[PDB]
Amino acid sequence: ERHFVVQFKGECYYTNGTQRIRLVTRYIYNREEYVRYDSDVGEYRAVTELGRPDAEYWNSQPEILERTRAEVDTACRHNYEGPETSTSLRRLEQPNVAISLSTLVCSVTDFYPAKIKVRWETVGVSSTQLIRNGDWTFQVLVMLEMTPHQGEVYTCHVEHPSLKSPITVEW
Amino acid sequence: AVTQSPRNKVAVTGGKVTLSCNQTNNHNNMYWYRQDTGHGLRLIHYSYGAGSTEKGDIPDGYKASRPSQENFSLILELATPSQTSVYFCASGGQSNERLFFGHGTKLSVLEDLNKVFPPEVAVFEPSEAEISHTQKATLVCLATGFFPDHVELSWWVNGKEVHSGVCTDPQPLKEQPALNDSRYALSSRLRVSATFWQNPRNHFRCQVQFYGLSENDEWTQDRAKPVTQIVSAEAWGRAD
Amino acid sequence: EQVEQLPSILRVQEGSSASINCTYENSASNYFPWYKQEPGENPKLIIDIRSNMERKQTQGLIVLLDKKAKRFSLHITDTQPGDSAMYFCAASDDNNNRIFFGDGTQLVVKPNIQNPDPAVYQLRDSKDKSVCLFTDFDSQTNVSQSKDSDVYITDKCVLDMKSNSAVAWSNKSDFACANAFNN
Amino acid sequence: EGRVRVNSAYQS
Amino acid sequence: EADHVGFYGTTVYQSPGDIGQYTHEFDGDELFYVDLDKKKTVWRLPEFGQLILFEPQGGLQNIAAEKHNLGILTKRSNFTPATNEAPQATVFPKSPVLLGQPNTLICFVDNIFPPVINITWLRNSKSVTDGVYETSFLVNRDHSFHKLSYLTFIPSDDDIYDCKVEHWGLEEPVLKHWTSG
Ligand SMILES: *[C@@H]1O[C@H](CO)[C@@H](O)[C@H](O)[C@H]1NC(C)=O
Ligand SMILES: *[C@@H]1O[C@H](CO)[C@@H](O)[C@H](O)[C@H]1NC(C)=O
Repeated sequence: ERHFVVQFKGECYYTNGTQRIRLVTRYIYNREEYVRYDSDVGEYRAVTELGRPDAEYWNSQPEILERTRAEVDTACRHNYEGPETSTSLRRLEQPNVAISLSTLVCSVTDFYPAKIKVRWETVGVSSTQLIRNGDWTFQVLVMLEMTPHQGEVYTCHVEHPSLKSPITVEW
Repeated sequence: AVTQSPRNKVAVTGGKVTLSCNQTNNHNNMYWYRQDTGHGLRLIHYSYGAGSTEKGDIPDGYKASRPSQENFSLILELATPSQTSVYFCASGGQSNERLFFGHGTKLSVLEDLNKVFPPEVAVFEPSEAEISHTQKATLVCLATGFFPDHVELSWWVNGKEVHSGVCTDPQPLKEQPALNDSRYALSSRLRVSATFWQNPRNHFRCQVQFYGLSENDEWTQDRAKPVTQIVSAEAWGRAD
Repeated sequence: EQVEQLPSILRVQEGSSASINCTYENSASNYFPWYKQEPGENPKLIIDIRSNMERKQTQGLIVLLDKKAKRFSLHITDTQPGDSAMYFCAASDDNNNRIFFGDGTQLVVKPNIQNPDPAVYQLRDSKDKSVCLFTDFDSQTNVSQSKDSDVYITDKCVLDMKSNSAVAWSNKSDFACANAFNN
Repeated sequence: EGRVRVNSAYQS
Repeated sequence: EADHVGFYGTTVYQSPGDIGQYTHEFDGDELFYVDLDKKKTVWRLPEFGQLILFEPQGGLQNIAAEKHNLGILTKRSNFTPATNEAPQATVFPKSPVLLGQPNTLICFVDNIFPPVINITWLRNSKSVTDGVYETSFLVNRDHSFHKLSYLTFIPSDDDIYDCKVEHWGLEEPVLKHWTSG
C-alpha cells in the first residue's frame, strides 16, 4: 500500500592516486540523507533532524568512531591500491570511430576511460555529452552540418589514452 | 527604512573604513552583521538606543558608535584582510520583533593595492549548431582577469536591462586557484530565440560594473588607474 | 543560548515538499523568526511564531514549535524555483536584546526539464579565447570541474525564458569541446 | 575487496 | 571533487516488498552485485571477478543492517512514505547502426524511485524475452536510481522497437520508440 526505502552509501574519493583519500558514508531514508561520516570532519554529523539520534549515539561509542575512521585505509585505500589498480585502472579500450551521414555524423563508441578528444579544424559542430554505456564502455557522437560537394573532409580526428596514435578516419 | 553607506568599498590593509547606517523606522535597536561566503549571519556590534554600543559575537577589529537613534556607525580603525565580507545593518523595534536589514555593503580589504585590475569583458555570439538544432540562440559574456571580487554583471538589450533568459555564475572563479590573491573570472549567459538573435535591429550589451580605486585615492603606477569603472561589450543581431 | 539549523544544504525537485528543522537551547525563548535571503539581497522576514503557539500557517508557509523538545521547524509545501534562497533560523528570549541565528540552509529547487536535449556547442570568437557551451541537460546531470589547468569551467546555471547551461572556455591551442566537459 | 560496514540506528 | 570515486557498500532495502540489493561501483560503473537468492556475487565484468574476491556474506550483512534500520527509521520519521517519482527513459544503440549487422539496443532509464520497475522490450508490439539483460539499480547523487536494459538486435526494414517502463510513479507506461534503416 505504502512504501519505505533506506539507502546506505559508502563512498571513497581519491585524488592523485592515494595521495589524498576522502571517506564519506551516507545513511539515507526515502531520499533524505540524515547522518553522514566525513573523514574531513572525523566524526558523525547529523544532516537532518532525523540524523540527530544516530550522530549523537554513534559518536559516544569510541569503537564505532575508531572502526569508521579506519575504513579510509581498510576500505578506500585497500580497494584502490589492490583491486582497482589491478582491474579498473589498468583497463584500456580503444574506440571505434566511423563517419556516416544523417549532416555528417562521426560516431566514436566502445572506449575507456572517459578522457577523449574528438575533433574534425572546422567549427560549427554539435557534440553530445559523454554517453555512459553501462557495460564499462563509453561513446561520443560528434555531428556537423554538411553541404554537398564541399571537397573531401580532412578527418574525424580522435584522441584517446588507449591509442598511441590518433585514428584520423577520412570521410 | 534602513540605508547603509557606502554600498561598495575597497580598502588596503591599515586603512580606516567607516560604515554608515541610517534608519528612519523610529526603532531603538540597530545591529551590525557580517555575512561571509562561509555562510551565516555573524553579529558584530549592536545597540539598544542612542548613546549605547554593545559588543556582539565578533567585536574584535570593529568599533561602533551610536550618536543618535537614526545613525549607527561601524568603524574599522585598522583594516585587515579578514574584514573583507558583506556587512548588513539592521534595525528593530524590539529584540523580539522583525529585523529590517539594509541592502548590505560589500567590502574588500587587500594586502597590496597594486594587485587591482579591471575586468576584460567579451561577448561571444551564439553557435550556428545551437540555432539550427534548438531554434534558440545563447549569447555568452566573460568578465576576466579582475581583482578584487567586486563585480556586478548585467545584460542590456536595446538600452533596457533584461532579466528573462539571463544566467550569471553565482560566484566568480579564480584564474589560478593555487596562487594566493589570484584574479577572478565571471561568465554569464543570455538565451534568446533564434529569430530575436537574427534581427539586425536588436542590440545586445553585456555590462560589468567593477569597484576599485576611489576618487580620494591615487594610483601612480605603470599602467592606467584601475578605479571603479564600467567595462562593457556589445553585439548586434545578425541575419547571417 | 544558540540555534542549530541542521539541513545546511537542501536540494529539492520542484513541486515537492521541503522543511528546515531547528533547535534552541534557552527554554525561555518566546520568539522564533524565519528570514529568507535571495541571492544578492538582504535577509527579509517571511514568518515567525511565538511561544504561545504551536502551529502557524500564513502566506504559503508553515512553522511549528515544540516547546517541550526545544525544536522548531519551517515547512515549504509544493516548492517552486522562486523558493531557492538562504533561509535563517532565530530564537529570542526576554533576557537578551539580540536574537540567535542558525547558520542557514541554502534551499535549492531544481526545475523540471520536460524535454531535455543535452548537447555541446561552440560560440563565435568575436575577436581572444575559445568558449563552448553545454546546455539543455537534465537537472540530475552535474558538470564536473576541470582538472586540466588553463581550462576554465563554470558551474551549472538555470535560466527562464527553463534550460540548464554550463560554460567551459580555455586559452590553450590544443582545446576541443567534444569532450571538454568531462562528465 | 574491502567493505564499509553499516551501523545500527539508535533505537527507542 | 576528485580524480576517482569508489562506491563500496551501497545498500538498499524496502519494507513492503522485503526487497534490497548490495552493489559496488567505481567511477560510475557497476563492479558487482550480490544475488540475495543465490547468495552469490555476480560481477558485471567476469574478467575482474577472477582477480578480485568479494565473499557475498559481507553484502548480506549490510542488507540485514539496513533491513533493521528501516524498521527504526520508519518509526523515527512519522511513517513518511516514499515519494513515487517519474522515470525518464531513453533508447540508443551501443555501436553505430549498420543495416543487417549485429548491434545492441539500450534503454537508459533515469530518476527511478522507489527501485521497483519493469523494463520490457517489444518488437513491433511483440513481447521479446530473449537477448535482454539489465543491470542492477545503479545509484545517483540525489539518491534516485537508474537502470539500463540491453537488447541485441539486427536492424533492418523498420522493425519498430520500443521500450516499455512500468513504475508506481507512472499511471500509464512510457514507451520510447527507435528505428533505423
Ligand atoms: C503523525 O502523522 C499522523 C498522520 O498524519 C498525525 O495525525 C500525527 O499528528 C503525526 N505525529 C506527529 C508527532 O507529527
Ligand atoms: C512487474 O511485472 C510483474 C510480473 O513479472 C508483476 O507481477 C508486477 O505487478 C509488475 N509491476 C509493475 C509495477 O508493473
